[PDB]
Amino acid sequence: IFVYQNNITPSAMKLVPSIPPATIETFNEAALVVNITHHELVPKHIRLSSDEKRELLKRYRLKESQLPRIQRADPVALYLGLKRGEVVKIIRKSETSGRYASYRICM
Amino acid sequence: MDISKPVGSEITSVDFGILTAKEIRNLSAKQITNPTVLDNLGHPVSGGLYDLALGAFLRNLCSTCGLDEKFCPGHQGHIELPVPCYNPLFFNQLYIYLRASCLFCHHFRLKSVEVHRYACKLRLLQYGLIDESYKLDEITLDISSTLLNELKSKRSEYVDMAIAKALSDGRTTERGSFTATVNDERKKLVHEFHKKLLSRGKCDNCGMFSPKFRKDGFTKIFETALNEKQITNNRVKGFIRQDMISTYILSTEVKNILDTVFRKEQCVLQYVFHSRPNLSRKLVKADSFFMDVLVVPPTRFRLPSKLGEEVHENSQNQLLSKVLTTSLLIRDLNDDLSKLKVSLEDRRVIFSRLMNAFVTIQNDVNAFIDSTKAQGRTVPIPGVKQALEKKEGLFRKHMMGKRVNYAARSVISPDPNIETNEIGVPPVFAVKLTYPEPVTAYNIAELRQAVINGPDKWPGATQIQNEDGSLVSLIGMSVEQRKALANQLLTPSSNVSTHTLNKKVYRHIKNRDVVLMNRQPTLHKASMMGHKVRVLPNEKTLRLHYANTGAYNADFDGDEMNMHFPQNENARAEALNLANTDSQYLTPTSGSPVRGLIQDHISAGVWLTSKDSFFTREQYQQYIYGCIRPEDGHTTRSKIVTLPPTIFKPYPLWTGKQIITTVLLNVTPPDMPGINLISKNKIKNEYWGKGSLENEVLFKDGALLCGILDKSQYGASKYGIVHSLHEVYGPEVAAKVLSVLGRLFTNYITATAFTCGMDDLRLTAEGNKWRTDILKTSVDTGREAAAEVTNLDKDTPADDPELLKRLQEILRDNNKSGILDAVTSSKVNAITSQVVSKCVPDGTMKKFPCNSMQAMALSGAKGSNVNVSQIMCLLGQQALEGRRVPVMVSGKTLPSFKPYETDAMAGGYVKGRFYSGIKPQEYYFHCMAGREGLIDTAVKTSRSGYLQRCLTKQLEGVHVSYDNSIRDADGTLVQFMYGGDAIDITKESHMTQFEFCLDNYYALLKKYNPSALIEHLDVESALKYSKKTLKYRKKHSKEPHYKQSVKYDPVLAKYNPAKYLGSVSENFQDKLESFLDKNSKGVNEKKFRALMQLKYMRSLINPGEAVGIIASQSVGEPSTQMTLNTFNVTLGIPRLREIVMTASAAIKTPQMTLPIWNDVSDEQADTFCKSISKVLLSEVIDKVIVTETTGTARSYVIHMRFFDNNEYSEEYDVSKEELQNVISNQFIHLLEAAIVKEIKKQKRTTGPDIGVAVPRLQNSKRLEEDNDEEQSHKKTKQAVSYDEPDEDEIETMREAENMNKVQRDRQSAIISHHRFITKYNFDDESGKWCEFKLELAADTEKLLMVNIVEEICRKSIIRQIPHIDRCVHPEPENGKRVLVTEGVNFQAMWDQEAFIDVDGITSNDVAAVLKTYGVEAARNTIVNEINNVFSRYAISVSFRHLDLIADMMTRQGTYLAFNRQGMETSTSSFMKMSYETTCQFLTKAVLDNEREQLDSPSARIVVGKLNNVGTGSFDVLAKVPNA
Amino acid sequence: YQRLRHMVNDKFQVRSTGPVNSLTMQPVKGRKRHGGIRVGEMERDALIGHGTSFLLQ
Ligand SMILES: [Zn+2]
Ligand SMILES: [Zn+2]
Repeated sequence: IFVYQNNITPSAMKLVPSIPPATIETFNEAALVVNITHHELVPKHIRLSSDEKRELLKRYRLKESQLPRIQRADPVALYLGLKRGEVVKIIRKSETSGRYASYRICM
Repeated sequence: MDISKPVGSEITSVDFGILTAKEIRNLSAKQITNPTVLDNLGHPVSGGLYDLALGAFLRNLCSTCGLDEKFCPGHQGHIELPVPCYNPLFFNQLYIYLRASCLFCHHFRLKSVEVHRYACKLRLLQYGLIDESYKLDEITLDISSTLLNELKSKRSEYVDMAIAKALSDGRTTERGSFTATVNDERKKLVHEFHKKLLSRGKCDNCGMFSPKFRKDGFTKIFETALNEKQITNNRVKGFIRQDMISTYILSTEVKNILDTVFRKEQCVLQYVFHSRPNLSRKLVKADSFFMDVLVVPPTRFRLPSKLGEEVHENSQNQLLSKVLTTSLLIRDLNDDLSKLKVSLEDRRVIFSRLMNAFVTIQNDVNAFIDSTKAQGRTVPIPGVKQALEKKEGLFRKHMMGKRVNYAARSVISPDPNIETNEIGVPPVFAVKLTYPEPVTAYNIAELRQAVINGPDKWPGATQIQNEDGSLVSLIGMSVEQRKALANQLLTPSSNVSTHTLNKKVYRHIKNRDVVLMNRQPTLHKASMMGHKVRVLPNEKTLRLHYANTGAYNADFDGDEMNMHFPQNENARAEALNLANTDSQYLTPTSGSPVRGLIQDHISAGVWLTSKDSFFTREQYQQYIYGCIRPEDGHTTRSKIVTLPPTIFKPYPLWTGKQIITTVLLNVTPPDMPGINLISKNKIKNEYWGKGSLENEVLFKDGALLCGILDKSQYGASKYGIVHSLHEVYGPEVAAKVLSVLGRLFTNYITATAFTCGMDDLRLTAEGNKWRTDILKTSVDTGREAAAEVTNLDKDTPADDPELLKRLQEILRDNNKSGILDAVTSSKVNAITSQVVSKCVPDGTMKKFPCNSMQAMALSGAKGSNVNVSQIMCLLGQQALEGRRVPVMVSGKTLPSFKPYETDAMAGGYVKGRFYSGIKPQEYYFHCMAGREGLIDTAVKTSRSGYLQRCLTKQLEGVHVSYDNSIRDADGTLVQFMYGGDAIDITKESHMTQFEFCLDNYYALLKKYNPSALIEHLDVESALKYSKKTLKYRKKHSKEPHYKQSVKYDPVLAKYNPAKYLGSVSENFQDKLESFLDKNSKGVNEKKFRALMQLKYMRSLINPGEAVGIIASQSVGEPSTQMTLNTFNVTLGIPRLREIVMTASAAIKTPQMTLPIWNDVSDEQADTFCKSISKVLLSEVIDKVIVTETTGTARSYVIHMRFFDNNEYSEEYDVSKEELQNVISNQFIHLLEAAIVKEIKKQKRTTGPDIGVAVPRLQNSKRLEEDNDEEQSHKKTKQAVSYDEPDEDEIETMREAENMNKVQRDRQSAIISHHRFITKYNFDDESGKWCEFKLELAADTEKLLMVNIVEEICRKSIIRQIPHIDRCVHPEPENGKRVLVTEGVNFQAMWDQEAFIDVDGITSNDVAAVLKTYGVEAARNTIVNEINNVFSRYAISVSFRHLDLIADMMTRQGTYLAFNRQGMETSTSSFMKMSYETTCQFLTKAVLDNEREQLDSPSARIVVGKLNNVGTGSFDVLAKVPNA
Repeated sequence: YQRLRHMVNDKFQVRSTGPVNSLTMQPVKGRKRHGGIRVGEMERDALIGHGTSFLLQ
């Protein structure tokens, strides 16, 4: 994790996905002033294990892409540090059912 | 459709491709070469458009299949084009590949390694693997060929391995996986590829430049010559070629360039043109973009149109003949070209002859395909593209919608004597509408009579179909032949080829048949229900019961309705069990009733169920049989049971309420116990006298023991008697009760009538005295309010000169007049309320129940207490557009009133009533307010037509799957569970009505029979888990949502609600447990819990239910009720359009709701509001004095007289220091730039041009038509689709994607920073003024400085927080202390943590919320914002609908709108083609080589396949005994 | 009382099996010509709504 102050050089930004399997994540300290997952409208997002995903795709007989999507650059996706393929479990409070478990695939 | 004719073969999928020239030449029936269509005499010319080889024409037999005009299907022919032509639909694409390719090495100018990178990514995307396509970009080692070829090898190695690995598992098939997200990733790449392809100038493979290609509107390409820099580049790179061994360009040259390029770049184009893997292994050839031949459609689809006597030539034949003339001409030009040549040199002519030949045939080809691509001829003939998109298009006008057989139309007339589930069919329709009834042993008797009766005697038969397939019409036949055919109906089939079959009788529509009743617009599925046919003799109109009035939204004001007669038993069963009226008691919008009695019946019930209503044995029994007939199957006991009398001695008498008890006792099942309900009435106990309980509706064991029955009981009102009966006994019983009550009250209104008269409008002498006395105080009110707003002590006289001057100030200002109007209105309306409260009802001469005018308003039969008060007391203050009566420039509201009159009457306050009459002044004012409403109905462009049409086309496929999840047409998951609990809205009503369910325990326990279910379900698994989740939930009650335990997720997520008793929503669980704790009451608290658990189980949404259409209908239909204008933020349909239709990132009224802490006071919050609110220089300035003096130089002395320092510091939170910085840095720099610009503008244009013309300053009968004229046309028109967007929507769719030392140093520093100022003195001690001198040149002359300064002051900002204009403090919303911002900037509010709770900061802007807080937060904003639109208009829409809509908008992880843009990411090309731009979506489908899987409702309709929703969500198989 | 000149049941029609257009082979437009009643996109939407696939068919 690299917390930058104002801006990063376009040449320096190219060095971010240059060393796999190691991942580099950049964050502006002004954008980290308030935690987004603490907001009342942001439910509890939980990244699922390769086994938990495997089980979910079996119960509903789903294909990776056939699921609701979460962008790789989505604020919460960037917070948990989601990679393409990773499934996230969303426990959201409904004004009809209460606690409801939904899911999203990061592409 | 014939059931005797089954089909064994079916179309499973449609493949889009291009016809090859070689393919057309072989299938062609005849080559068309002749432009003439007919020979002399009248026979079709050989080689012409009417050739008999193309099919039978002019009573001649076809020369291909030999059949006549009837049986011949027609045959395709072909035109041989003498030169190849660009196919208009694919010209744009071939153009892209022409500009992207090198003219030397004949490769794309983009580097091969980069091209291979796209080919790799596109191959991996043929299979459903996006993650791998991105992982390819990670594969990395002016660069050597040996190194780059290794990169291509390593990339190809990963592609081959990733495909094989995913192929080994169930990740992708040999045919490849294809999803909308996969399609999104493909569409992105194919776009990026063409963008990179077009960008390259110099070829990356061989460094030589290619000449750029330009294009015009029509299909024609030119070649622009290279520049000297690029020509010298060709020379220096000319030697390396040897070692290896504007002008128009012809169609052949382009084809030849693309021929080599498509061969050399075949690898990438293989995946660029194939959506899924190319299993056919076909070569991607350039000649697919070119047309060497034209297919000639069969004569069958090119027949000449006959209108009366005149036989008009077919427009397609005309366009085809033109192609034929040009082809013969080029054949001659090529023949003359073939002759001669030794003599040449001037070859500029032979190319000029060639260019003309090519451009002429091309134009003729274009004119035939797409007319809007052909040259203007001195309206043109429509092309085949125009034929598919004439108006709404072939797909919308003739596929998605069609004119139908076995259907009728007529004006509807009311009828209370028919059942609520029936339709009164005129005998005219009954003798024409027939059903194909197959003759059998069980119905031979019934059909023999019908056959004898014939086509004019009902119940008869129009025709008889034999087992051989032939038809025998009974129309011309006499009783003798009909009698003979009837005795031949059940004869055994001699033919073994038809022994399986039996004869059919096309019998008249009987009283046992189903019909589909339709009243347009069909805004919701309740506007298309199934009715039971009741043929009524001597009728000329369709008769309909009053209970149906609501659902159809049909008023008997001369309305028209469509009757559809389905022709098979599967369609019958559906119209009787799914779309039938009785199953439509509750609307899915809110789960509330849309069925009930409307006017006479409500007034009849209040009288019949009244204590005063008594009946003798003779009277009582008559009322029972009058509405309940056992012969019509109204009874459940086969004998009319009767209660004993309520009065035994002296005379035997029955009460009115006892009739209601007896009706229920005979219509409800005997096996089930009576209904138990404690409801309320619209009529208060006070009206029925002292100590009455007649408001409390009491039903104990199916007996009305207390209270009368209103609109609140047997009307379309929730939790009434009919609804309570509907929940306990079902929909069939509730329907019987409605029809029974409907008859009873009709019969009761016949024996005991109901009237309204003058006696019901009169006040007593006592009551009228009160009226005059309260209205006597209203004279003072006018001047009192006028003296209050004007601010004058001791209440000055009405003729006061200072007051009259003060009222004038008010007259000239729109805001000041508003304050005066609102104050005077509130005061006179208080006098109105007093009159009404006193006089009604305690002052009315005739009183309830006898006062029918009063009775109708209280019962809810018709009218309200407001209408009653206007009739008997006063009309009140006539309000016009929120204010009072309009006033003239003279200060007079009418020529009768005094200028600036301080009287209530002058302002529009009407003391008069409609009973006594209204004065002429009051009459004119009432005319104003009366018309005002009708004017608003004329100026209302907002329509719900297009809004609903956009939702329905994108949600049609969305339904409930057998795995309880909400899945789209293509199997893609939208929701994991409907509303997170899987409950049907039409069931979720008494599910929380625990007291009701308890009072009816044994009745519901018998309803939800568990004895036949206990062996099929689990009784503990879910119940145990429910306790474990409740345990962890109670542990983290005070804890916040982010810190909450994630150990155990909800019981519904782990256990199937239809299989496990207890897998209930936590909302239901909490509500049920709370009831058992707060209410301790032979039913145990444990056995009741099981019943409610079982009720939830039986309230689940059925798999197959089209929740998509239902949702859009549930948002569309009630959004028609919000077409009216405002009485700041965007409301109604425009706000709903901002969300659903456009998903705007630029909202009209962006806001932020800031929750303030408890430690921050009301004064502190208001100071904070001032601190963020945008402050302008204009807001602090009182006066500006400019003293223009010309001496030596134009000297401008600008003095800024501000308000007092303490005044603006307490009103804007702005200091004197803050004012100094803005003037010294912003204002002077802005003023200097404005003066310089004004000097330039003066010297630029000296004056306007004289003599030269300047621009001007600024359906007819349809706009001149009144409502009765305009509605008379809509009355008969059978709608193609939903309303139309021709309003504001069309303009929204018009957007594409002596001084101190310190003061002297300050002045001197400012002089160095400004080019025109000389002096600068500012009030530093007091802070009241700012003076500065401006020096201009002698050439600058005259200038309007005051106007220049003024404009810059209101443009100068003192303090502004980015994107925020004003922060206000409204009244606490539902107890929550909040601040509403007129702008959006979260990061700025994040810094105000001491005042605002950063974890509760709400915002209406969805896109802004998505950008900062994520997709789930934006999703929650969509469901809340759409709810705000409906809640404001007091419309309740179930959150299950909104959640589905929001989930569909957020399906891609973004914010997609219901429009062409959002739709782009959808599998079905047929669904896309039937939405808009049919030929455009078709072109995209062909180029992708797409396979339409026929899984969307639209696609299935196109190919005639049964829809996969509801009854089509499964298959029916027959169990056969023999092996 | 006043009798208004309009006769509202002027658009009264019934069709079992009448004439059809050559191209679409669908009931032709025209009350007096024994024409068909149009089942438009909204009625299609309503028939999808009930989940009544055979009524749509
Ligand atoms: Zn033929
Ligand atoms: Zn090249």
